Amino acid sequence: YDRKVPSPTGEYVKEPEWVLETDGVNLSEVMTVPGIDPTRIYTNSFIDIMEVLGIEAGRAALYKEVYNVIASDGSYVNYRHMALLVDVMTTQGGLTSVTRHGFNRSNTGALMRCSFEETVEILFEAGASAELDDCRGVSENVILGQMAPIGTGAFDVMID
Amino acid sequence: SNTLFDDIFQVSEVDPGRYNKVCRIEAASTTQDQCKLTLDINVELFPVAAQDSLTVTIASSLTRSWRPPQAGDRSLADDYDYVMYGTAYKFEEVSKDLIAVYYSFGGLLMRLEGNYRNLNNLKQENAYLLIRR
Amino acid sequence: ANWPLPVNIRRIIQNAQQTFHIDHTKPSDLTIKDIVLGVKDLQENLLVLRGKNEIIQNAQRDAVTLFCCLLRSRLATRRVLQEYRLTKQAFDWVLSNIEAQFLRSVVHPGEMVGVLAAQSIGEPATQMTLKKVTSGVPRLKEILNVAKNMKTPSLTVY
Amino acid sequence: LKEKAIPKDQRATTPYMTKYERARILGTRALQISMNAPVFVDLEGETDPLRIAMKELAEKKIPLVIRRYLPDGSFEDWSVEELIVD
Amino acid sequence: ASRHGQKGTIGITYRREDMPFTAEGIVPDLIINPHAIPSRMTVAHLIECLLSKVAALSGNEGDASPFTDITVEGISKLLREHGYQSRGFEVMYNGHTGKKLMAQIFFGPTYYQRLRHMVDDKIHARARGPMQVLTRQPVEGRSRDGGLRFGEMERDCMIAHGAASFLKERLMEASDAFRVHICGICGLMTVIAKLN
Amino acid sequence: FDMGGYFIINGSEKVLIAQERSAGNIVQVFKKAAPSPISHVAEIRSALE
Amino acid sequence: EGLVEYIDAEEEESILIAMQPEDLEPAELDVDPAKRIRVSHHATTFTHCEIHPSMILGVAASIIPFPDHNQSPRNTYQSAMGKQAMGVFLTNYNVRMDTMANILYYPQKPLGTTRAMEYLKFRELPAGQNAIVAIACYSGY
Amino acid sequence: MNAPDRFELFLLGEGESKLKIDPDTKAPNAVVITFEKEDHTLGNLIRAELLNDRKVLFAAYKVEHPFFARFKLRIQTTEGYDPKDALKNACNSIINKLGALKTNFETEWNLQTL
Amino acid sequence: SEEGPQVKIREASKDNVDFILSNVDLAMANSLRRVMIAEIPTLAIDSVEVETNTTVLADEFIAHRLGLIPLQSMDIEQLEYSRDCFCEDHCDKCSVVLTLQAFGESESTTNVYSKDLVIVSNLMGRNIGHPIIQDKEGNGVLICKLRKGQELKLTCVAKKGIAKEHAKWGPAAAIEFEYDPWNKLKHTDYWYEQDSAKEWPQSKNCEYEDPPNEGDPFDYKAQADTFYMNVESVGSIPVDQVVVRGIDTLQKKVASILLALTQM
Amino acid sequence: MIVPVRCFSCGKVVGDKWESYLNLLQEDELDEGTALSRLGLKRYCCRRMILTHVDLIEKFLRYNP
Amino acid sequence: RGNLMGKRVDFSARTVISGDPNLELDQVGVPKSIAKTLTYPEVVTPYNIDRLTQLVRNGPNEHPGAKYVIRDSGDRIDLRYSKRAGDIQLQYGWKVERHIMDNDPVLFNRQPSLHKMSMMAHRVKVIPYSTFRLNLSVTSPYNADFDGDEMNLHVPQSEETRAELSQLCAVPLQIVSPQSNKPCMGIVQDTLCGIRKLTLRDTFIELDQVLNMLYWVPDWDGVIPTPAIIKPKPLWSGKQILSVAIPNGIHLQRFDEGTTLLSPKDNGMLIIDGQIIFGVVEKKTVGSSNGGLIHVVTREKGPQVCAKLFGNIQKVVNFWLLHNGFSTGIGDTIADGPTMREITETIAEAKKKVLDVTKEAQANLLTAKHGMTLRESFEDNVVRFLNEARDKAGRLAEVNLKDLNNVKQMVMAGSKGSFINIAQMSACVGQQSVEGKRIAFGFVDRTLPHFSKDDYSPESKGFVENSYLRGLTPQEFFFHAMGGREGLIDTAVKTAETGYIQRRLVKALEDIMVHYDNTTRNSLGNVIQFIYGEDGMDAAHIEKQSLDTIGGSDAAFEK
Amino acid sequence: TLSHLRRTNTPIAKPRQLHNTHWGLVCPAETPEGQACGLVKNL
RNA sequence: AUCGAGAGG
Ligand SMILES: [Mg+2]
Ligand SMILES: [Zn+2]
Ligand SMILES: [Zn+2]
Ligand SMILES: [Zn+2]
Repeated sequence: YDRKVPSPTGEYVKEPEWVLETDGVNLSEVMTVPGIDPTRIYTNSFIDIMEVLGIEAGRAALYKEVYNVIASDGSYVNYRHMALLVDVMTTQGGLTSVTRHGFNRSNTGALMRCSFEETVEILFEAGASAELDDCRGVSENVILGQMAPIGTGAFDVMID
Repeated sequence: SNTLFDDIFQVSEVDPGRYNKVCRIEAASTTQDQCKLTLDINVELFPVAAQDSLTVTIASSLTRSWRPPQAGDRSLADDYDYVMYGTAYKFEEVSKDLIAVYYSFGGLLMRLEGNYRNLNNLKQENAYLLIRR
Repeated sequence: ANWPLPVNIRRIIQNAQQTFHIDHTKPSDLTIKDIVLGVKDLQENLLVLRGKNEIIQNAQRDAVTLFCCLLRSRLATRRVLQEYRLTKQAFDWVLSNIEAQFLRSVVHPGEMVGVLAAQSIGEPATQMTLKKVTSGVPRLKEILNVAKNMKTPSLTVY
Repeated sequence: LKEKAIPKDQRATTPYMTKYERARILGTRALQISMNAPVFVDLEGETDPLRIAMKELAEKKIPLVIRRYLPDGSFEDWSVEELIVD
Repeated sequence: ASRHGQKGTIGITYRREDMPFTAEGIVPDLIINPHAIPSRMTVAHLIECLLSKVAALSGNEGDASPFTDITVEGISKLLREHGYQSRGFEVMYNGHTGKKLMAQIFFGPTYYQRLRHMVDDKIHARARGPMQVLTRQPVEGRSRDGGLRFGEMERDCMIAHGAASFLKERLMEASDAFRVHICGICGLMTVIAKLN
Repeated sequence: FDMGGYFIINGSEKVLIAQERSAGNIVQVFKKAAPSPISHVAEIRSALE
Repeated sequence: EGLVEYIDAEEEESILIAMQPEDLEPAELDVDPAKRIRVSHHATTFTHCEIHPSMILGVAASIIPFPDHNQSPRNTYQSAMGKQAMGVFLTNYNVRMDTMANILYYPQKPLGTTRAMEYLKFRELPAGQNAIVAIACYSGY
Repeated sequence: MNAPDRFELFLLGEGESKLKIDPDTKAPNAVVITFEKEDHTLGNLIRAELLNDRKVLFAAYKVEHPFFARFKLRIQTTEGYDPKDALKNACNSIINKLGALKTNFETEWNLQTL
Repeated sequence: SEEGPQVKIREASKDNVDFILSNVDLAMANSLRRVMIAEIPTLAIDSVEVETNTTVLADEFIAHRLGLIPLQSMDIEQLEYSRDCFCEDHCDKCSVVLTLQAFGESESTTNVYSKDLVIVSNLMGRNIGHPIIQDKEGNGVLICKLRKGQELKLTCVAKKGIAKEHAKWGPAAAIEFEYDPWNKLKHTDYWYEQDSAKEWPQSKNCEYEDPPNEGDPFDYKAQADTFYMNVESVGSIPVDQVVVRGIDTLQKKVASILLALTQM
Repeated sequence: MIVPVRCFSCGKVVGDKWESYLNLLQEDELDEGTALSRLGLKRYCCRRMILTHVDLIEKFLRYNP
Repeated sequence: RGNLMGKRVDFSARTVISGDPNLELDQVGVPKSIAKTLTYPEVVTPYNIDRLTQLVRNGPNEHPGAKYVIRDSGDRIDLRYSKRAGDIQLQYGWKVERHIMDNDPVLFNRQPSLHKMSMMAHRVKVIPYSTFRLNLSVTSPYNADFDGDEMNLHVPQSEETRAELSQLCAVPLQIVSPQSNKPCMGIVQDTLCGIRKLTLRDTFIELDQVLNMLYWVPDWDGVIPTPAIIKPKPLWSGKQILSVAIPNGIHLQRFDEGTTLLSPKDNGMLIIDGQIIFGVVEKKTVGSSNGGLIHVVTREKGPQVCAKLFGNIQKVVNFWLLHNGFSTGIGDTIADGPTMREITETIAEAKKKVLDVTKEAQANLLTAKHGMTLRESFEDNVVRFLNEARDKAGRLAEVNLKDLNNVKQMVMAGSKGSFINIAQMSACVGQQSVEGKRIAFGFVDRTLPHFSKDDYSPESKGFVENSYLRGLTPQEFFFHAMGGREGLIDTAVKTAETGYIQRRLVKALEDIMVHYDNTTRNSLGNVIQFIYGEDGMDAAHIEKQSLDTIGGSDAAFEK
Repeated sequence: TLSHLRRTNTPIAKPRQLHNTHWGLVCPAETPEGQACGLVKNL
């Protein structure tokens, strides 16, 4: 692997280094090995990095994998969008997938939740668990046909 | 309203490049040595053979719209054979007591170096160029 | 070094060189006090959060840290006088321009950023179509629907 | 619950008016202008109610307030005279 | 379209005077862009022009069959015998000015087909019209004079702009808006409401 | 120039589209997946003409 | 008379076919450089020869002129469009009562024809016109 | 369905004048004339004959849309020179050259024998 | 002769004229062929009333054929536009009515040519409405074919029109147009592979102009003044009267502008 | 389905040249190029009107009513 | 999600679209048929009643007109069948459902809506044809093509709604997009191809064309610029004429591969105060590039100036291109005889390389690379050999192309086309690939029944030596079709999966907005990011800046 | 009309791809687009 | 209105 690193002058120079690539992962066992840098080793399996190096290293591995997916084809997306997706997956304490049993099992109301997938089961369980919806969500006000608390509806307007 | 430079150059090198109507030219002044010039000419209008010799002038005049010549009595400041209008876009200090001036005649470029022009050639929109015979 | 940041300073400096016509011979009228104290007050006035509590002001200093690094790098005293040759008028105009353009660049509360983020990822993915690693849409599905059974798990060892 | 408002001092919301509250202000103003409301600017022959609302905004003669809500339930009232437009 | 996936709608119609013309007074029946050519690599179009030109001049047919030993060099050698430029290029003149086109134009006969799709069989506008029975929403399709679908993808896209009142209007005023009487005890809409 | 090959039901011309199927009475071997307990399987689709 | 056989997909596993009858001529220079690169078929023990390779294509693909000079998704894309090109579908259109019929005023046989068109009766029942086409930039419409 | 009637290329509509002349903002002696129901046949000829006049500075025509048949012609002359006079002189020069062309052609045609 | 543009006619016939336009502005030569295509008027069929059509062609097919038939329009100046006449629908001072009757009496297929057109309206003695027949056999344009039992009876009202409104009123087919066949003006940059001279064909009009001297440089201020044109007519108006009426229509079109300038 | 009156590109009348085309083909035993040259069709825009024509009217006659 | 969250809606229309170079960027071409159909309620003010009465007088049968009148009591008046359609007495407090008129805000949509820039507000320009006309430089955010695409259009019905359309969702506001922090709109095919030929140093324009080109620019000062060349023939440069479209106060600096300030071959780009100094204009200057000219004008001058700048460039370049002309023929695909001989010699030496590696692997003299089999190494070496072959032949072709070559001109302008298209058309299409590998042995130990069994040659496993110009052999044609089928399958699979991927993404992040403390939150109030994007700034107002402190020695940093 | 009569439907481990066995017995190109591509083929 | 088929991007 070619690599740029500072010379003792301070100018960046090319210091190419031998780097190992594998075909599997038990990273919990592999970093505890002499002759490697346990501060630099990296997995393409971000889920093992979340399990081993904490959840916040899982954030960086998840972002780096999405970034590599985007930049393989050559496209650019800004940091904030991918970081928003990553932090949404990472806020609940662990990796929360974007699936019907991922984000869509959360406490995020019921009418918003019934709008994605498993509509009838979600409505049934919300009727059974005696759920209450704040209707602060976008999809609740879309269903109710009201001005949602969004950009032009985040506030009231009154007189002086 | 007056002439800001006058010299006489012998062309060293002519280069068509990838162009069929424009050649880049490289000349040095034979009057005063070590003062040289690189300049983009249109050879269709004014053919510039190699190892020729020709006068080079720069004026300040002789904003408002462009009236046509319209008459023989409109006082041209030119018995010259090739005149262009340009704009200086950079002044280069190659060394102390040395200068290089950069002009663009709408894309055709000009390098002129030396230190004889030490009281003129300011950064002005007004810029002409006259070449004689 | 090239990184996406707010207000472009090359364009501001070239606009100041053209607006106030700048000569590269005559010296400036900038005391060192003006340059340094004006840059340090400009850093104070590049506002993102407005709470007077310690936590929110610390978050404000954190939120402007990269842009302040860029600003101090480009508005150094030798860089201003030796390279840009700014006058006092042009310098205060640059300060006003930077402050106003920064305050324009702040996000507007209410803007639905999540839908915009998801569409911002979905559009190039819709054009993603085609070295034996999982890339593109199957890798993106592996990432999104969390892949315990990854097709290509690897380990880059240093 | 009762009077959860933030006073006029100690307000951290942006004094710069956002494009969203600007668009809501111009829309509500052109809405009431459309239904024959009194206008508070010498109009220089303008007839489009949106241009009327925009020229009222530039001359600051719009008596409305922006109640910016906060996620705890509190809110901040900002007059149009306070809000900078850029 | 043509026989090479070169689809296209008529952007505008010009008359013979505004059309560019060669020195033989010939005008194109059709003008396509040179920008549809390289990204799709439809060389058979450009060989069809050449072979059809030489067939129209010779009066014979064009053996455009696949897997033949027909060469573009042989077709060009044929075309040069008929007085034209061997690559299908022709000096063409501007229709508005008569000044010669600075570039030379790829000109020739080419089999073009008129497709099934036409504008007036596809054009549709509704603004206000019939409604469905069960949902009280606009009916489907233009054959019933119906409404265009403001999809959930469009709902997401319009949320991204933050257009709140436009979204409420499109989801109430341009569709099944309705008033219902409800109570505070049940919270359900079983209120017998005699309005007058 | 008409070629035939179609049916006329209720004045509308109808075509029976050729269906594709795997042949019967042929012996084929399927190497099953890695988490499958059976490794290989020999299938024959038995049918009489 | 045994000059031709009926070979299906399974039986052709066991046979060797020549692509064109010039492959059976013996071997032994000056060559036109514009022709394609035809590989010398190093095999010599054939059982069959193809009639003509043009017969690998269907009815709609045999309409395409020079499809050996086009990329393959283009030949695919056209074959779904020729089923939407208007023309004389039948000569008794003024007798039938089809729910929708579209006839071209002056149909034209193409100036570039495949030899396979004659069995598809395209020159006798065409579906387009030999339009005079210029490929040029002209006011950007 | 939607296309306009084809006579609108030359037939003047309701309340449509032939020429509409308007002064130019930020131009001393310039004027812009909307020619209605015309094409490049008239505009190119008027402009090219205008540019032969020595006392005129600027003359150019433009077709704002190929849908409608109309064009705008802007003329700019010297002081003491109404551009309408330059337009009239150009038009009369056009008519004189056309008449000379027609007479010379009739002469050369009557000389011919077939 | 008279000063201004100069004409030398190379060749001429009743259907083609080939001449040289010398000392002309180029925009005049362009507007000449533009008017020669579009704006000089001609009489052709603009309404068809169909009584019986037992043919296999639709009636609008037949009407589209009939509109394209060349009718004589030599004295079209003495015929007014129907929008300009004061009649109710069409009269003798604006329109010309042809009629067409044909029956499949023969066992063999009977053709309908344009020669079978029968003029009904009173011409009032002007050379107008005769279908021009340049065929060697005297039959007109082959309009239709009929078997036994098929008939066709219709009535065509022809009116005055210009080729801007519809190309059926087109009086000329193709205008050959070439200036500077040597490209001594360098008005176009030729496309070549090895040599532009050998890969591009030499025009016949290169004979009527001097080849450029390669030792002499490019003439900067030379302009396009000599033109090589050929006008072909379908036969509605003769070839001389195509270009003469083009010149006259161009003069009249300039004169209407001159008149509107006075009226303003 | 029958001979067009005039060329689409040129405008030259071609409708009167069909029977002469077929007589020059069959009676005089000529090829198509010399027939199109004899009929005065020199531009190829005019030539593709006659050469690429399928006279389908002859089939439409065959239907009896 | 079928009736709620998505509905068929009133005041909606769709048609086939086409592109109009003489329309503005924010303008949409609306047919009169649609404009006579779609209405807007206008309340009667003192300002409008003199126009509204004339609109009602015109009736619903011509485009300036109205269809319904809503009285204050609430009973609608149908102007198509009524007695009082001539003697209406408009009183204040009533509504007139007038037609669509010019310079009206409308939503304009292209139906795969994977973008906020796929539904944008537009100013109405009413046109007499049935197609929706739009500017070429608005195609890319919609991903529109004029091969038969249909586009939707929605019409607001209240004043706040039109305000939300015009002040938030307008076309000039969405020029710089938050995604990719760059302009999504730019100059497209014809303008992009002609602006390069315009900006060449050879390109000189005489007075007659210069005057019309100047008058074509809408917002003009009326000042004819001083020409570049004066004495032998007064001539202008295309750089000199194009700069009138650029507003004064624009500064653009760009250096690339070889860029002196004398810049031979006209590389780079230098623009100062609405005038360019040197540089051929192409896609990196005037396309959708980050830090490009549209970025500069949108950021400095504003959105409206940039939107008018689009049309100002388009009119001038389209006029110059229309009077210049440009084409493309098969001669643009033909290289030299010597170049074709050298290309087939390259293919032949690659074939000999493949034969020698094949014999080396057959004699079991191959060295097994670690981690892979012998056959994997063999397949990798032969695939890399044939890819090197077709790339070297394509570069041998691209060297042989002239500057007049029109495919090369479209490549150099960045309008359309790439190097691989030239390689496949002129030199060699190359090696077909199925499921990542070469053409698999679909038959027993062979690919086609014209090959002997166990043939691992390039022709047997799907290398296509001939080009699209020369013509493919039957086997080559079948292998190419075998690859293209997988290409179309992958296209359909990519679309079908990515629609679901986008839907799941959006429905997961649909509630995420910046509240009034810069805390990126959802409906519950849970904090996703405490500061949005970790800095609290909009991605629209963000450009690539170099940081001069990072690189270089400590000594140069000290100096 | 010709291409409709010679139409093969394949209702439903890589079926949609053009198999090598398809040589001479089915059209390599003539197939629908997008949804159900390669399942429907004409011989 | 349900089911189904074909087609356009
Ligand atoms: Mg499309
Ligand atoms: Zn209750
Ligand atoms: Zn009358
Ligand atoms: Zn013709």
